[PDB]
Amino acid sequence: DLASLAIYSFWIFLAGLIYYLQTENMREGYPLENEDGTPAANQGPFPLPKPKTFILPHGRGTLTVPGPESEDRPIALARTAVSEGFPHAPTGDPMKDGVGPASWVARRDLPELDGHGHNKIKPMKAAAGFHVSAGKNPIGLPVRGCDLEIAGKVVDIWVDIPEQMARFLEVELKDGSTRLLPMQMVKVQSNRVHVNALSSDLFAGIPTIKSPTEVTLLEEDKICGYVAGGLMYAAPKRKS
Amino acid sequence: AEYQNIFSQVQVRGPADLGMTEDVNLANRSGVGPFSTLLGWFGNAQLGPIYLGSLGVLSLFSGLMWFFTIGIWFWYQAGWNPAVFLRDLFFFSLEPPAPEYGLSFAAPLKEGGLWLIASFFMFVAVWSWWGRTYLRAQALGMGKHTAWAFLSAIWLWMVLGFIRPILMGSWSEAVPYGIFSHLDWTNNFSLVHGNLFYNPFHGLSIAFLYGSALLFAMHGATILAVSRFGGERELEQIADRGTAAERAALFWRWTMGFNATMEGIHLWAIWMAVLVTLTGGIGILLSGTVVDNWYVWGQNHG
Amino acid sequence: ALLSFERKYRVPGGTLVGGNLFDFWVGPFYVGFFGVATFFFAALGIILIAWSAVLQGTWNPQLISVYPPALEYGLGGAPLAKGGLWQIITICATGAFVSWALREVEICRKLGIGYHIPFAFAFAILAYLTLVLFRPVMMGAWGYAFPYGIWTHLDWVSNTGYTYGNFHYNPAHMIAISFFFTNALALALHGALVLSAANPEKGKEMRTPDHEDTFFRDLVGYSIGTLGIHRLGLLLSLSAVFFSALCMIITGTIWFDQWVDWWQWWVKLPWWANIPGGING
Ligand code: BCL
Ligand code: BCL
Ligand code: BCL
Ligand code: BCL
Ligand SMILES: C/C=C1/c2cc3[nH]c4c(c3C)C(=O)[C@H](C(=O)OC)c4c3nc(cc4[nH]c(cc(n2)[C@@H]1C)c(C(C)=O)c4C)[C@@H](C)[C@@H]3CCC(=O)OC/C=C(\C)CCC[C@H](C)CCC[C@H](C)CCCC(C)C
Ligand SMILES: C/C=C1\c2cc3[nH]c4c(c3C)C(=O)[C@H](C(=O)OC)c4c3nc(cc4[nH]c(cc(n2)[C@@H]1C)c(C(C)=O)c4C)[C@@H](C)[C@@H]3CCC(=O)OC/C=C(\C)CCC[C@H](C)CCC[C@H](C)CCCC(C)C
Ligand SMILES: COC(C)(C)C(=O)C/C=C(\C)CC/C=C(\C)CC/C=C(\C)CCCC/C(C)=C/CCC(C)CC/C=C(\C)CCC=C(C)C
Ligand SMILES: CCCCCCCCCCCC[N+](C)(C)[O-]
Ligand SMILES: CCCCCCCCCCCC[N+](C)(C)[O-]
Ligand SMILES: [Fe+3]
Repeated sequence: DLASLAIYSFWIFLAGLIYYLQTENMREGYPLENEDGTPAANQGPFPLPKPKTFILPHGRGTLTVPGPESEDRPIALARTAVSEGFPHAPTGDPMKDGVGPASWVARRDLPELDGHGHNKIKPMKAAAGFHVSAGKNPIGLPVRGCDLEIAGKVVDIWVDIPEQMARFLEVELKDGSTRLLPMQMVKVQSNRVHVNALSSDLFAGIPTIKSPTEVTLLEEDKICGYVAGGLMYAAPKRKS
Repeated sequence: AEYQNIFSQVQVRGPADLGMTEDVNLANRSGVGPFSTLLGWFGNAQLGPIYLGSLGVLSLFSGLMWFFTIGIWFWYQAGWNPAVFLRDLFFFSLEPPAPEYGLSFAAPLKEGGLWLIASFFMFVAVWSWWGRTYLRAQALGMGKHTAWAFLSAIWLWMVLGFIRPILMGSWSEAVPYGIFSHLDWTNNFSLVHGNLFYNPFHGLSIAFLYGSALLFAMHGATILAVSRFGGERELEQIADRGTAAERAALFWRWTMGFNATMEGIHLWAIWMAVLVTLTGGIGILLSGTVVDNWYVWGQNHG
Repeated sequence: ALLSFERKYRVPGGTLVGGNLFDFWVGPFYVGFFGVATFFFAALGIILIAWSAVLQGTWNPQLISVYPPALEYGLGGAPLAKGGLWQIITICATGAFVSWALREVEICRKLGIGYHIPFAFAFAILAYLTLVLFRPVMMGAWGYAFPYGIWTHLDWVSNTGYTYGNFHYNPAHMIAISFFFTNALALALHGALVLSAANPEKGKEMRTPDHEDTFFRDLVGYSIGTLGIHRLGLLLSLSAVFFSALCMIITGTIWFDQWVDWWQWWVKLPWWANIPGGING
């Protein structure tokens, strides 16, 4: 009968769908590799999917995945054991070298554009009309690090025009240079902004950006990488 | 301690945004409404603009007609007094025509003519909103995903008040419009078909409905967990993978042995959800047309 | 065994217990102290279910079922064959679940991300503990828990509901359902948005968050935004399970009569309690 025809068909459909559904989720990171870079013997049971191509909003091009995968950077790590499976120790300073929770990917060194071709993220100073509407305004507050010492002061708020959203605080250091610090990693309080991930002495190390009114995808990654990494690597100076 | 990103800790306002144009008839968008600072802590503060247009107004007008049609009835059931209307709100109910009238449109209003009227209005209201769903995407040159997914919901609905009644021989099979009464109809439906817990589709629907809650928790918590690297910016993470997406994949790979991509997860999401009403509608459609009793069927298997 | 970008992430550190002892992978699996804990509790639990399978007289997975001690034992121990096995298994489950959550937290510290995932998983663990631990306890016997089998576990759902008439009327249960239906609706919508921007009409170029916001404003006059929809998903979901636990912890303990009658409070307000007419007078 019908019902049992229907339910039996359904399971076959479902298995095709999982098959689908999995190969589609292979467009990045595959083929698997060995701790050295060479392709792994078992790639498992699902084949790699046929390639597909995105175009690329503003003359920016094309992307095709699956495609040759490569870190386009040196990785400073060394094995700690003679067999597959263990941690790879950092061979220098993981915050600088960009490994572990401090990693970044080599994304494109252009900034994201909104729907009209304009830089998605501008500092507030250059964003006409943008003002703070609710919540304490950080501009002006001193910035404190996880070692309870003062690293700098906020001088602007870099915002996402199209999403109308704060994305970074720009921060001025002892020497008069600035840094970006992610909104998501700071705590705005009433008489100051607080940063748990970094200690005072690590602010100078935050990657700088090249032009002072835009950030690239590559630089957002180095900045965010560098500061998440502090949670692990700055623990010795973090106190409470 | 650390911020968690559930509410914004600072809002930021700029000019109302009138959105993209692509091929859209700008003549049909309203003005931008106010800015809610309330909404503004969770997501975007901007209300409006909306885009009305023939189909939107068609839809919306029927929408109310169905709504009010039921509402007249309730008023009548109360015998017109407010105190009563409020008192028994959840107890009123507008019920389909009695079995006696089959599939005809001949039943008196009080014997179900109203029911048909309201249904009619809901029918046009819904499909008109469906098309609007497609049209609104064509103008922006977007894929038709939202329309395809909305069809799945429409499926269940269509099965419950239209298809199954047609195949059974009478509108009396359809759902009555009422808060407590549609609840009762539901309970009743399972009892008379031998307990829906025996319906293999019914229980596959549960799986997807539980599934969706589990997947959205998974997803949403993941995007919050990597929003300190820009995670919510999913389309650009699709075009140019960043450490947000890498750490997201790897948390899951290290946890349960496999993972997804930024575009792949959305594919899992759109299907987990869509299958809730798809199997669910087969589930109901085979009930009492082909299977009278899920207990019995399950002993045989046909 | 490694995604093309994985190596730089596999560094030492983050473990909550054991220092470097269990800091390694096995294939794609991170292990950790809790990796070990969950295997222990899982294996154990599995063995006890198998054992339980022999006393029952089946290997059929569609019939195997482990019942809680009968009511007569109240909150006390019980002989293996009559519900002690369920009792131990339940200790084992909790062991496995909680271990998994903390294993998650360790994966979190190593990767430098936030703790949102383990935290959401904790709401699930709490739904389970409500049914097998908290409700039973406020009620006076493991016997009110539910049993471990595919179908028997459904029967408990059905009987326990019907003990209060049509469970549809539990008010916290209506809320909970709401969130489930809503969370599912949002999931279809999010999946459909991102994909239709990523996959636009044949030949056009990738759309943008901006189109996403536009699309929604055009359609319903509002758009919550890319960060908000993720905040919302998380919330609808966790809220549903929260209300589920709630609707159950009150049933059988502070309300033991039929859920339908509970609505009489509304109907018996002095302002309308007598007025003739309507449905209830
Ligand atoms: C699924 C199988 C049963 C069924 C089983 C259940 C069960 C069980 C429950 C509900 C519940 C609800 N059901 Mg029902 N429901 C069915 C089909 C429907 C249909 C339909 C058009 O097919 C509709 C509109 C509803 C409507 C509703 C809502 C009143 C309520 C919460 C819905 C929700 O969260 O939506 C999702 C979220 C949205 C944002 C969509 C829009 C929300 C608004 C509220 C839609 C409501 C319009 C409404 C009728 C106006 C009410 C009158 C006012 C009170 C003045 N049901 C079928 C027949 N439904 C719950 C409840 O509380 O009932 C009291 C509940 O526990
Ligand atoms: C939540 C309210 C009730 C309940 C009400 C219902 C109803 C009603 C139904 C189910 C159904 C299911 N329930 Mg139940 N269920 C409950 C508690 C649980 C618990 C538990 C430890 O708390 C577990 C493991 C299950 C497991 C299951 C699945 C066997 C089945 C489909 C689940 C699904 O898709 O989930 C969504 C999760 C995913 C998609 C993730 C994948 C999870 C997999 C599928 C888990 C299978 C585990 C295995 C069978 C049991 C353990 C194996 C041993 C540990 C080795 N239920 C509580 C008591 N449950 C459905 C069914 O069809 O049953 C026959 C159904 O109709
Ligand atoms: C006690 C009675 C029976 C029972 C009887 C039924 C019946 C009967 C049905 C379900 C159905 C379902 N039940 Mg059951 N169910 C039982 C026990 C359970 C249990 C449980 C723990 O016991 C669970 C978890 C479920 C879960 C479920 C779902 C998986 C499924 C509903 C899908 C859905 O999202 O519909 C909600 C979505 C919709 C109704 C579609 C909405 C479509 C339209 C287009 C929306 C229009 C809005 C309108 C225009 C107005 C707008 C509002 C205003 C603008 C505000 N049932 C018991 C055993 N159940 C449904 C199913 O599919 O079964 C196969 C169904 O028909
Ligand atoms: C005829 C029966 C009654 C009824 C009686 C009950 C009863 C009784 C209960 C519910 C509960 C629920 N019902 Mg009701 N309900 C009815 C009709 C409905 C209808 C409907 C459409 O009519 C709907 C939509 C629902 C909906 C719901 C949900 C609100 C809630 C279930 C989800 C939940 O708790 O998840 C919570 C999720 C979990 C508990 C899962 C936890 C998983 C654990 C932590 C991890 C699993 C690991 C596992 C072993 C995996 C290993 C697998 C492999 C090793 C990998 N009910 C009818 C009227 N309903 C339940 C509830 O509220 O429970 C708290 C409940 O007990
Ligand atoms: C897995 C599949 C899931 C799923 C999926 C999807 N679901 C979608 C889409 C997708 C993909 C869309 O794209 C579409 C949409 O656009 O989203 C924004 C939609 C929709 N899902 C709605 C409701 C819904 N989905 C449910 C279920 C699931 N969906 C399941 C779980 C349920 C349940 C659970 O019962 C409900 C109630 C509508 C909101 C919307 C169409 C409304 C419509 O066609 O309206 C027609 C328009 C009107 C009828 C106007 C009427 C005015 C009302 C009646 C009342 C008046 C106003 C108010 C009370 C006060 C003022 C009155 C005053 C003057 C006195
Ligand atoms: C909070 C809101 C939602 C939510 C959220 C999240 N959910 C998560 C996470 C988050 C965030 C994770 O991070 C985590 C995960 O990694 O996902 C891949 C997880 C997980 N959610 C699972 C199942 C699941 N989630 C459900 C519900 C929701 N989740 C809701 C809807 C449901 C429902 C609806 O029933 C189910 C069945 C497992 C897949 C996985 C745990 C594996 C485990 O802990 O391994 C450890 C345990 C084992 C490997 C087996 C041990 C078995 C014992 C010892 C022997 C069996 C005992 C048992 C009682 C037998 C009963 C049988 C049965 C017939 C009665
Ligand atoms: C306050 O007073 C006023 C007057 C302002 C009011 O307006 C108050 C109004 C109310 C009190 C309103 C209350 C409204 C409700 C609570 C409604 C509740 C509705 C439900 C719970 C509905 C649930 C399910 C309905 C379903 C499944 C219907 C589906 C319908 C169809 C598929 C339609 C099929 C079409 C038919 C039969 C007609 C076809 C005819 C043709 C010619 C093709
Ligand atoms: C797209 C996600 C795939 C997940 C599917 C989960 C399978 C659930 C098992 C349901 C079994 C119940 N029954 C009676 C229908 O067999
Ligand atoms: C709810 C359905 C669960 C589906 C689980 C599918 C498992 C597929 C495993 C993918 C293989 C990973 N590898 C080995 C490719 O990395
Ligand atoms: Fe997303």
